Amino acid sequence: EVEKQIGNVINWTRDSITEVWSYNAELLVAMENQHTIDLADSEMDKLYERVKRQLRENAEEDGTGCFEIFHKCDDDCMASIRNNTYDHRKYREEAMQN
Amino acid sequence: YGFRHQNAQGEGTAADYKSTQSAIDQITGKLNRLIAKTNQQFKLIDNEFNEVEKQIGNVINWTRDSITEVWSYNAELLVAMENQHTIDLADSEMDKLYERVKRQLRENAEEDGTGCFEIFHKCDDDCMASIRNNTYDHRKYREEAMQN
Amino acid sequence: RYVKQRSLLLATGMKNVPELFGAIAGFIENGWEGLIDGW
Amino acid sequence: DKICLGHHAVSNGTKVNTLTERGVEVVNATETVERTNTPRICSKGKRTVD
Amino acid sequence: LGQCGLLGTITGPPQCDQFLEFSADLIIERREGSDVCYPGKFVNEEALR
Ligand SMILES: *[C@@H]1O[C@H](CO)[C@@H](O)[C@H](O)[C@H]1NC(C)=O
Ligand SMILES: *[C@@H]1O[C@H](CO)[C@@H](O)[C@H](O)[C@H]1NC(C)=O
Ligand SMILES: *[C@@H]1O[C@H](CO)[C@@H](O)[C@H](O)[C@H]1NC(C)=O
Ligand SMILES: *[C@@H]1O[C@H](CO)[C@@H](O)[C@H](O)[C@H]1NC(C)=O
Ligand SMILES: *[C@@H]1O[C@H](CO)[C@@H](O)[C@H](O)[C@H]1NC(C)=O
Repeated sequence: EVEKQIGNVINWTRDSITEVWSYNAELLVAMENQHTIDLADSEMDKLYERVKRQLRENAEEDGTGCFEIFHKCDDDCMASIRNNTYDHRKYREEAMQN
Repeated sequence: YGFRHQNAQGEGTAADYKSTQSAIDQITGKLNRLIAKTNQQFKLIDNEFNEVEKQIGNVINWTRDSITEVWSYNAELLVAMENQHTIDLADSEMDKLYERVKRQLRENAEEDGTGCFEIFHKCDDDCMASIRNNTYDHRKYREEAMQN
Repeated sequence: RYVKQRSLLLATGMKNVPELFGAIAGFIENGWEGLIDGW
Repeated sequence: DKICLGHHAVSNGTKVNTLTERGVEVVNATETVERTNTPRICSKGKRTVD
Repeated sequence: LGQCGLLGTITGPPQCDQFLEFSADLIIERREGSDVCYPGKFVNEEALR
């Protein structure tokens, strides 16, 4: 039993402080959900911005996220765009006719 | 939002269906989280008719003013995000429309600058009833859209 | 610090699709279990 | 020719609170409010008087 | 409580006589509420109020 008047002031101050920290509690979370969506977005365009640059006159843009390669491509050709070793000068005489 | 076609038959401002009411749907969600719930009861620490003691009365006034300064500070930050939270919905529909219109008509467009597609084939009213309600055959008209 | 409510949260990543620009289920509308290391 | 793609997905996410929405499908969470005490006065490293 | 003052309900001054044993979910007290009839005050009265 602390005295009633200060005890009321303490309880009012603690409740007021409680109402502040509890108010502040629920605002911190809502941005972190937002701060996760952008990283999928900032990778989505990153992939989108990558795939239209390494194969220059060799695509039309899709709607499904899938590029149609304008030339013949087997496994040794699969090892060129995946690891940044594609020659987009050498295959362009035959990709214009396809 | 809107759909609009125009041809050698007429002129019309219509709606394009798959999001057109959905500007209620996150727009209904903002507001009750915002117009929130208050449940704490606050008692009567001081008297407006006669004179609590000056020192605690100063502490009460200083604490109330300090609390006042906190809640008033917090007041003006809540609003500025909701203006931001409205711009994105126009943006997230703008690309949504942009991302829709380049997919259903495949080799039948060049991208504009005005938000208007130039259909690479003949199109009357029965042709207007194909892209608007997701019934367009983008295999059947492609022999004649390459020559146009 | 004392608080009134009894649970508050966080994440690591993506909102989930079962099989602020619109990338999670966008025109790439779908997901995987094809690759299993990254996202 | 066509070389198709996407990205990942998993089969259970759980609720959260946003500013503008309640209960989304989000993969994880962890509590920010601790509820579980250790019901003993943990006093290693401090000379202590009970 | 009108002209009664809320600390008079345990003393009963002559304007709190309709109020000595009340029962309320909302007590209301007025500027003209004088807690006493004989002039005086309660010590530590804001804890009591
Ligand atoms: C202050 O509030 C507590 C509850 O946390 C209560 O037990 C206590 O009696 C209150 N103190 C006074 C002086 O009213
Ligand atoms: C692909 O790139 C890596 C380096 O990232 C390189 O070592 C390798 O030889 C390349 N080719 C194949 C077939 O892995
Ligand atoms: C506290 O501030 C109020 C104004 O809201 C004023 O009327 C009152 O006299 C102040 N109390 C003291 C003890 O200074
Ligand atoms: C357009 O789509 C609706 C369903 O969304 C369908 O019922 C209708 O037959 C279609 N055609 C016309 C001309 O409305
Ligand atoms: C989610 O959080 C839990 C917390 O223990 C952790 O074990 C797990 O690795 C996290 N990730 C996933 C995908 O569950």
